Amino acid sequence: HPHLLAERISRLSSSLEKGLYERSHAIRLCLLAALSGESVFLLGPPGIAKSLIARRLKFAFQNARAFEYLMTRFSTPEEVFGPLSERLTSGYLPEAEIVFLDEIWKAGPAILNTLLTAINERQFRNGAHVEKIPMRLLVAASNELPEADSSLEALYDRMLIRLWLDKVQDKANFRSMLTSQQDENDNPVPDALQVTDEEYERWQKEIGEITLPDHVFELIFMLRQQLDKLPDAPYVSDRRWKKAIRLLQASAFFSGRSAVAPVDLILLKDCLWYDAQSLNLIQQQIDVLMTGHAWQQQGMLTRLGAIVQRHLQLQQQQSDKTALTVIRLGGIFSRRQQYQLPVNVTASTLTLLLQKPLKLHDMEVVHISFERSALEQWLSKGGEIRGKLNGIGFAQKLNLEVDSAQHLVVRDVSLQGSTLALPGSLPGEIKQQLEELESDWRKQHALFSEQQKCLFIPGDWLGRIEASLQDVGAQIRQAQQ
Amino acid sequence: HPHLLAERISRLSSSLEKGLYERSHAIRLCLLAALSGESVFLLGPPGIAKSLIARRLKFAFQNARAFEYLMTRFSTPEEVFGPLSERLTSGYLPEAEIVFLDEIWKAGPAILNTLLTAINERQFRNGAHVEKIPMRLLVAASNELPEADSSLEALYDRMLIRLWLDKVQDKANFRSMLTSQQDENDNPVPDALQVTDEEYERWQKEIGEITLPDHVFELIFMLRQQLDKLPDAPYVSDRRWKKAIRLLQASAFFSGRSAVAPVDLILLKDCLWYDAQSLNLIQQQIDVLMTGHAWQQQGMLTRLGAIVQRHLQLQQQQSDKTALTVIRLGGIFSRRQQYQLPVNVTASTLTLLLQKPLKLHDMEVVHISFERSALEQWLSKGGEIRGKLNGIGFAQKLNLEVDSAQHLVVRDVSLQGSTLALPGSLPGEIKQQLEELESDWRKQHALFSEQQKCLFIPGDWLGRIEASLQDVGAQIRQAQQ
Ligand SMILES: Nc1ncnc2c1ncn2[C@@H]1O[C@H](COP(=O)(O)OP(=O)(O)O)[C@@H](O)[C@H]1O
Repeated sequence: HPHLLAERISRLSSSLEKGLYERSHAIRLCLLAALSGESVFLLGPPGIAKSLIARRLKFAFQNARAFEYLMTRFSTPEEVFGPLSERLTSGYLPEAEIVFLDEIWKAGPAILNTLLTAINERQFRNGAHVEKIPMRLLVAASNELPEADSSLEALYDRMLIRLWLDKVQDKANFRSMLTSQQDENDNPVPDALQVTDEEYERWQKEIGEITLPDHVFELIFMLRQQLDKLPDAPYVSDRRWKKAIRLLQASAFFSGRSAVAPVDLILLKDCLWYDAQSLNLIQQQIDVLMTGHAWQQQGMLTRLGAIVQRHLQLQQQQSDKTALTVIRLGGIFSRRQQYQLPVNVTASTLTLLLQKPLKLHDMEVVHISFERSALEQWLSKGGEIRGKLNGIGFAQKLNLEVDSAQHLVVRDVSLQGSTLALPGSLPGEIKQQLEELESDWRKQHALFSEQQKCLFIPGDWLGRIEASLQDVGAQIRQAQQ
Repeated sequence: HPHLLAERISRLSSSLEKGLYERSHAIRLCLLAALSGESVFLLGPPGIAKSLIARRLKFAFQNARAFEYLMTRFSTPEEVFGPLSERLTSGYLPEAEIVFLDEIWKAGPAILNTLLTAINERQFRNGAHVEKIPMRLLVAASNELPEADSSLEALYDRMLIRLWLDKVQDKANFRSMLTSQQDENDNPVPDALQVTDEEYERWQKEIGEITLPDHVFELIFMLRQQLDKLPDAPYVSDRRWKKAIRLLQASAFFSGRSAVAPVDLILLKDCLWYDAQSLNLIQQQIDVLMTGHAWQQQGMLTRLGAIVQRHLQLQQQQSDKTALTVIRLGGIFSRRQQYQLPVNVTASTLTLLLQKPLKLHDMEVVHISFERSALEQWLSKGGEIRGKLNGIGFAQKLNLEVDSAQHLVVRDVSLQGSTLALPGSLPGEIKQQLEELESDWRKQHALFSEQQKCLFIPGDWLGRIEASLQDVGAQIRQAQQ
């Protein structure tokens, strides 16, 4: 039953995207906050699809009412909630579900005071007796930012999601967007994908029952302590941490999961900043946290580097056991041609060890790697050979010659000998530590290879999380060759 | 059938012009917006007849209702849409077609909030259920301009056409305007030029079916990115780009065309600016765009350079046939002055070839161009000469001296000689590639000589487009001499 819920949500948000290109993040975040009882805020220039998203999410329900209002500097509370006779609230806000308030940073003093009571209590001071407000989604958009010392900051600190919308930049997505024929006032949502009023009241209780894994708490508490030490980092109140969990628990609820997923921390990039200065700071700390401490990205880099350094140190010590013998070949040719090892070596960019280290190019080296396509030509036609040092840099020229006992002597600027050799086919101490680190990478990759189908995750984040996991796997499989 | 539609529209706008002088540009823009479902804004001092054009476009239909209301500082929404009893909207706005609202920049906050929902959704609330509004033309005149940080900018950013009206300036037009015997309250439009209600509903669906050519999309995306890089350029929202396509597609629909024509971009000069400061900036960027990349004006300039670069490559190979003999000018001077060829060369930025190429400024060169105004000064007064390389970059300094054989030796960093030469007075490969580019100019000129009969295009723009096409054609005919 929980597995079939992720399929119904994927089909509901698909019809909402039809008509607004490059706006999937501004629609999927509003649908999750509407089904969980959270708010959302938008910011940007007027004309980047900020009022249509408030009139589009109402079609996904069966008993929703829209309310598009524009707050002015001379607005009165009697024109927002309804004029009194006790207040005629026929189709306004106390009985509505999805309301829209544009330019909220300029309303009257009594208007903002009544909006704070309808959020923490979902009630209203309608005359004498109070009544509940079935508000499911609270969206607000504007253009500029409020003052640093004013009463408008009380509502900004209470809103959870802070969406950062902007104009389009891609050229391919602007072709069909410029000449679109889809109407924005029809009903693109089918009647089979709209939830009922009974399912909404039941889902509000099962969100709080999501367990909190111990591995997830290690990432939430670490991000809180990191922002406290940075002076340029914005301050986050205790209310924001409690309201953010309800958003992450609701994301895993509609994705076929029962616990808080570690990948759900990506949505925290729109719930910590407050201005344009802290926008690039929150997205930078999360990108390092998700690619450094989430699936133990940096935790394995500091462990694999010690294994490779220990492996290369043991290979340059036991080089006297395995040498390098070059076999001859028949045929009729002037220059004495040489043939490499047959099935013993098959790689193209193999590495060659050495006994006594030398100072080549005014620097030390512990291993020299050659090219298989370039080694076969020098051993047959002759000439000069080019090879890099320490696996980095360009293929510099070396003074490599042939030995009387069929070896590879490397000469330097002091006419010193250095017989090359190939590494044998892994010590027991290195293999014991390599299998334990490789098994930990498969366990972390198994968790990511099951929760990546989350609909509430942007597409640009999958290009960096997967690239950070494949980079470690491509390096750990090279030392075991 | 589509060809006969342009003749009926030309006769409809001609009857509406009778009675108003120097107002042809305002009537043509309001007629196209009325048949496409757009809006229009006027601005001017009281007395230039701003409310007469609203009562004039209603005679072009058969079932149209007028509404002329004066918005004041104490206006109420009940006196505009209709007083409630459920609202008595008998002949007002929810059931009207062409409405007029003068001095819209002073209404109450409840009036502006109801006008925003009657444009995007074409509906209006009536207590419980709602109803559609058969609005065909939205016009509103004023006198002053709104504030920079106010709530009145929400409606201004949604309007498309921004007309700039002014008092009369011509003396001949003012004499016949005061003594005009034509009545402004009669029906000058014949019964044969009035469209029916069935033809209007069918035309609103065929406008969205106009195809968007690939060459037209290159002009819209380039103009969008050009205004973003200029700080003084006004910001254009994404809503303005989408609403502008409906205006351009409607212009080509009533002109005998089935696709979007590049000449229709001239109407964008009154749909981007917002004040008197940005009025001269929008008309300047479009004038360069319509005379640069519209009919491939500059597009053939960057392609002709590749032919000249290939032509100069073959001329420098056979430069040993015709050298460059410099004659000695008459008069006894201290330094041996030199003089170029007389009538044989008259260009200001002529090019000079060379035999053996040299590595000047760490790069190769095949032709060096010198300025005629700067060559006569260096060869007569001495000093240092400055010349660019490959026709690009800045005029760098070169080590040019005089030769004993009356030539020009170019010295470099290795003290190497190089005798310069000039191209003489056409290969088969260059002629084949030149006829392909020259044929493209005739194809672009044939398109302009067929769609210039558009009535919605002003006459002053045709004087600069033809002058820009002849400049490109006059340059391509010079290399073939
Ligand atoms: N980025 C966008 N992609 C697709 N459509 C857009 C975009 N921005 C605006 N629109 C279209 O413009 C219309 C009006 O948008 P509007 O409500 O004025 O936006 P805002 O509320 O941000 O000013 C909408 O119907 C929407 O379809």
